[PDB]
Amino acid sequence: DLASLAIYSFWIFLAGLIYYLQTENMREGYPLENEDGTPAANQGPFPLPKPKTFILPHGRGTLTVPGPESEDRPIALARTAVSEGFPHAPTGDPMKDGVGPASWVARRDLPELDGHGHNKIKPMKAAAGFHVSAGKNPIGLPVRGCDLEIAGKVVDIWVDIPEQMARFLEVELKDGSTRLLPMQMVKVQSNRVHVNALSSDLFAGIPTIKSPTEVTLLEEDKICGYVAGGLMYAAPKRKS
Amino acid sequence: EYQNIFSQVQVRGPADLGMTEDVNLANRSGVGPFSTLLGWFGNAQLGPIYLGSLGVLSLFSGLMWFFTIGIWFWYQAGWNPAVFLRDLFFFSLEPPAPEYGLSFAAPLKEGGLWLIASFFMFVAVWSWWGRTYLRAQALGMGKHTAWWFLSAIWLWMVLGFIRPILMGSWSEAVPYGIFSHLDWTNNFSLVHGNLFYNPFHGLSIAFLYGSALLFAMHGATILAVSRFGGERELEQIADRGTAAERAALFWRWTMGFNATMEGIHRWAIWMAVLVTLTGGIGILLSGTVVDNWYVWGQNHG
Amino acid sequence: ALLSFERKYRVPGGTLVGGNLFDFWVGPFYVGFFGVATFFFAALGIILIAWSAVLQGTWNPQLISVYPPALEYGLGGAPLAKGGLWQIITICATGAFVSWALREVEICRKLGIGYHIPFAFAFAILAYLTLVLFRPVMMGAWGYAFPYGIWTHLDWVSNTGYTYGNFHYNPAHMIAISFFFTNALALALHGALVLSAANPEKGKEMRTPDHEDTFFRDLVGYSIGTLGIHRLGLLLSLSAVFFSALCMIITGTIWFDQWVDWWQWWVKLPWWANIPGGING
Ligand code: BCL
Ligand code: BCL
Ligand code: BCL
Ligand code: BCL
Ligand SMILES: CC[C@H]1c2cc3[nH]c4c(c3C)C(=O)[C@H](C(=O)OC)c4c3nc(cc4[nH]c(cc(n2)[C@@H]1C)c(C(C)=O)c4C)[C@@H](C)[C@@H]3CCC(=O)OC/C=C(\C)CCC[C@H](C)CCC[C@H](C)CCCC(C)C
Ligand SMILES: COC(C)(C)C(=O)C/C=C(\C)CC/C=C(\C)CC/C=C(\C)CCCC/C(C)=C/CCC(C)CC/C=C(\C)CCC=C(C)C
Ligand SMILES: CCCCCCCCCCCC[N+](C)(C)[O-]
Ligand SMILES: CCCCCCCCCCCC[N+](C)(C)[O-]
Ligand SMILES: CCCCCCCCCCCC
Ligand SMILES: [Cl-]
Ligand SMILES: [Fe+3]
Repeated sequence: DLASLAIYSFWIFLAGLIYYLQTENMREGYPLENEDGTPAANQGPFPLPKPKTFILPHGRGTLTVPGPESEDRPIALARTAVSEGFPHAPTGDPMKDGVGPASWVARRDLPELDGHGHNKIKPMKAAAGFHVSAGKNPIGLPVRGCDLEIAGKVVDIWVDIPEQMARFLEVELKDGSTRLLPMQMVKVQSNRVHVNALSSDLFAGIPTIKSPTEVTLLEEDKICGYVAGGLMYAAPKRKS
Repeated sequence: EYQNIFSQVQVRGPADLGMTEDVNLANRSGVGPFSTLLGWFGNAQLGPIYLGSLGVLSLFSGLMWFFTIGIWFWYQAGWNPAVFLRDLFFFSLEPPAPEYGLSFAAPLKEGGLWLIASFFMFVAVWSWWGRTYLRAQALGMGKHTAWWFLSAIWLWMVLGFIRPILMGSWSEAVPYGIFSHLDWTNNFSLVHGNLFYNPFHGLSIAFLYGSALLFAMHGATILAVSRFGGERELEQIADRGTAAERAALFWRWTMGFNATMEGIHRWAIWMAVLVTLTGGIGILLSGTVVDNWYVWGQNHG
Repeated sequence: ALLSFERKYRVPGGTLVGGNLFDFWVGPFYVGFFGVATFFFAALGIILIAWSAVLQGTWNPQLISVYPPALEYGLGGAPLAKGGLWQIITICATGAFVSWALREVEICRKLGIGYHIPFAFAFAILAYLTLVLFRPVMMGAWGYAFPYGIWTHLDWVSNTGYTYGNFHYNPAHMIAISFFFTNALALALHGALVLSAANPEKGKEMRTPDHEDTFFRDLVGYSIGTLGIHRLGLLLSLSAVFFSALCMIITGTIWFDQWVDWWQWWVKLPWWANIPGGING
């Protein structure tokens, strides 16, 4: 019976498809590790896929995955138990050390480029033709932290040029230096920008960027991780 | 409390006229207008659009399909616009009766117009498919969109072309009408012994439900990690970031396994492809090989 | 037992209940208070199904079915063999799903991510609860809920639909379907688009999101963008389930006649009701 053959054949196909999909999804993060970073005995029932190579644009080289995985940074955490499966405590200030929800990845220390090889994200003042087209313009608004104190003032939008979107607010602090805050972590109001994730005293610790007119993928990850981290680690300073 | 569902502040710069690669620029329109409305949720920019010969063919046929059905509707309304609006969902352009088999000998008012409408649809859809292939090729991209589109075209072809041919008449095809095609769908199941006993119908539902499950999961996940640039998925594939790691670990910790920024899109395309792939198979087998799924299920064969 | 990049994220904190008492993992799985809760509810539920299996007769998963109390019990409790097991299992199921969502919230908090995932899951839970709790309660009996059986729950679907004729004519149902179909279309297009940029023609460089915008502008005259598409998928999927729940909560309550007849309200509008010709004249 043709329908019987069809359904039988389909289930065989589906099993192979799932096997394929799972192995494709092991191209990052595997082989699995013990807590001490050595290879785990149990790697699961799926073998690693054969490597593929992505050719990156603008002379950025290639990425071959799977390949040798390394964190490429120190991780300031220590065991809290004598057996596997428990949390690892920050050995210093987790916001400063970039662990837990304050974590960052050692991404490339160059900016993301657009299709024409220009920096994807620029301050709006250096972005020709770009302006606020709708909504409250945050530039000039005071910035308030979760302690309900003013941490600084908005002095520009960082904009994604190809995707024409606001990505960061640039905030000037009391000392005249500036930091980037992710646009997804601020609330633009009529009279202020409010940031729940950080108290005013934590704004100075936001990682700085090397150049005034560009931000690298490494810098973005440090900024974004730090700000997200404040939701856990600034909680005693967050007025409710 | 900001959730990134709607943008708080829109920015606009010069119109993005796009990447060139091997695209024939003479066939691109100018940019359209900018919609502030759209811009709250997605991109504000409309256009440009590429319109070569194959696209003009596709659009023309599509409109001719639409207008052919419309003219029949107006006729059924007695050319009265009040009756046209009143009975809009009730009008139907119906295929030829079984007597005419697979021939084109049926009169205009008794199947002929349905064949004309269907011809225009056939050309519209297939030319749109070539265009999906060709726009990818001009940009040097993979053909995934065209391969997926083929799985959807499969179900459509089975319903209106392949199954009717195998069943020996155009009368087996779907009519063009809002209520009538729902009536046809209900009837199709009744006549074939209840489609809930068709295992490919069951699978098709699994994947349809599964597509909503998966896009809810993925959409939510990416919005949840958008505070780390998560939606920039191509660069996250090329150079994994904390967005990609937190996304994976959410799912690893929740359900004990996870995806990658690239691999989740393979889950995505296949979940959705399999809806229409299994679906077309289920419909094609109905009446050609299996007259009654309940009966088949009792055997099974 | 960890991903290569995982250890730095496995810090204490984020729990909503219990402090550090259940702040740990088993293999890949995070536990927490709600992990313990989910286990308790899921285990009790499955045990009660496995036992109901025996009171029914069978151990074939294609035969096992736990039916709600008969309509004569109304909204009361029922003996275990005659609906009570269904009632207890439904409490366990709700407990399991809700505990699963709250566990997801604990995981979001530890990872420093938004709550969008458990928020989205809550739509599914509410759809489930519409069918087994809200609708049955509004109709005055647990017996209107669906039975827990692989094939028997499909019997309930056609039985329930055909109570109102062709259920296609439920307008909220039409909208629900349109969102399900459009969601699957958007999922296809999104998966294909990203993969077409990440996996270009042999030997070529990875494309950029600019190429993704360009592809769709060339094709349809518009690109929603990389942020937009994820918002859209979430919207379409949640809207599908919202309208599903709606299409059922109004059925047997506000509207209980043949759904096809609802549409006569439009046809009978005074200005065209009696104009001759067409289908309805
Ligand atoms: C009483 C009716 C029968 C029944 C009869 C059928 C029949 C007959 C068929 C299905 C099919 C399907 N059914 Mg069934 N179905 C029933 C009960 C159900 C139930 C349920 C909860 O009870 C569910 C969830 C489903 C679910 C499904 C889907 C999984 C599947 C269609 C996939 C898809 O994307 O199609 C949509 C795909 C399309 C190509 C059409 C939609 C077009 C696109 C997506 C939208 C474009 C619209 C555009 C924007 C506007 C155009 C302009 C207008 C012309 C004005 N059915 C009952 C038992 N069902 C199909 C299938 O595959 O079966 C195996 C099919 O042929
Ligand atoms: C949603 C509207 C109707 C309904 C209409 C239909 C129709 C119509 C069909 C199904 C089908 C299925 N339904 Mg149902 N179904 C409903 C409510 C439910 C509920 C619930 C708790 O509310 C569950 C768990 C299921 C489960 C299922 C699966 C057995 C099957 C495939 C679904 C799927 O892949 O989804 C998407 C999800 C995924 C892809 C993730 C995987 C989910 C797995 C498959 C769930 C397995 C559940 C397990 C067998 C039972 C519980 C396990 C306990 C530990 C004991 N249905 C409501 C009442 N359902 C299809 C079938 O083939 O039935 C025989 C089918 O044709
Ligand atoms: C798959 C099995 C059957 C089938 C079964 C069904 C079923 C069942 C349904 C449809 C529905 C639709 N089908 Mg069909 N359909 C089939 C094949 C097709 C094909 C084809 C080329 O193969 C086409 C073009 C269509 C076309 C359509 C559209 C007219 C319509 C919804 C489209 C949509 O997703 O909009 C996307 C739009 C949105 C996501 C936004 C939401 C708004 C939309 C427009 C809702 C419209 C419904 C109605 C007018 C609302 C009334 C409420 C009042 C406002 C109060 N069908 C096959 C033959 N189809 C649905 C419908 O509405 O029919 C009337 C429906 O319930
Ligand atoms: C003869 C039958 C009638 C009909 C009668 C009905 C009836 C009756 C119902 C629907 C419902 C639906 N129908 Mg209808 N329907 C018909 C024809 C169709 C057609 C078609 C192409 O013809 C389509 C596309 C649909 C489409 C739909 C959907 C809009 C909706 C189902 C989705 C839903 O509720 O998800 C919601 C999702 C859930 C309920 C899943 C919840 C999952 C829970 C929270 C988690 C479970 C975990 C689980 C236990 C797994 C754990 C174990 C493992 C680890 C996995 N119908 C025909 C005409 N339809 C249903 C609806 O709208 O329900 C609200 C409904 O009750
Ligand atoms: C709201 C939009 C869509 C959606 C979203 C969604 N679902 C989700 C999520 C989200 C965002 C999750 O985060 C969560 C998840 O972890 O996914 C991997 C989940 C989930 N969606 C699931 C299933 C599922 N979702 C569905 C639907 C949908 N989910 C929508 C279409 C469907 C159907 C039928 O369409 C199913 C079957 C699970 C995979 C997972 C939730 C897992 C969970 O709750 O685990 C804890 C509970 C258990 C492990 C077991 C409980 C056992 C019970 C005590 C006994 C069984 C009783 C049951 C009622 C019997 C049913 C018998 C059937 C034959 C009817
Ligand atoms: C406002 O008034 C004007 C006149 C301006 C209008 O424009 C009005 C227009 C309308 C009122 C339009 C209304 C349109 C509809 C209601 C359309 C409804 C359409 C459907 C519900 C379609 C559903 C399903 C169709 C399917 C499955 C068709 C499949 C077709 C095929 C696979 C093609 C088969 C080809 C054939 C049979 C011929 C092939 C012959 C060759 C030689 C190749
Ligand atoms: C329909 C969804 C399919 C579920 C797929 C289940 C496979 C998950 C097993 C992955 C094991 C993880 N390991 C052990 C590879 O890390
Ligand atoms: C992307 C693939 C993962 C999804 C796996 C879906 C399995 C659904 C099982 C339903 C089987 C019903 N049938 C078809 C036996 O009636
Ligand atoms: C659809 C069948 C449910 C599949 C459940 C898979 C559970 C995977 C656990 C992974 C352990 C590491
Ligand atoms: Cl398309
Ligand atoms: Fe994505």
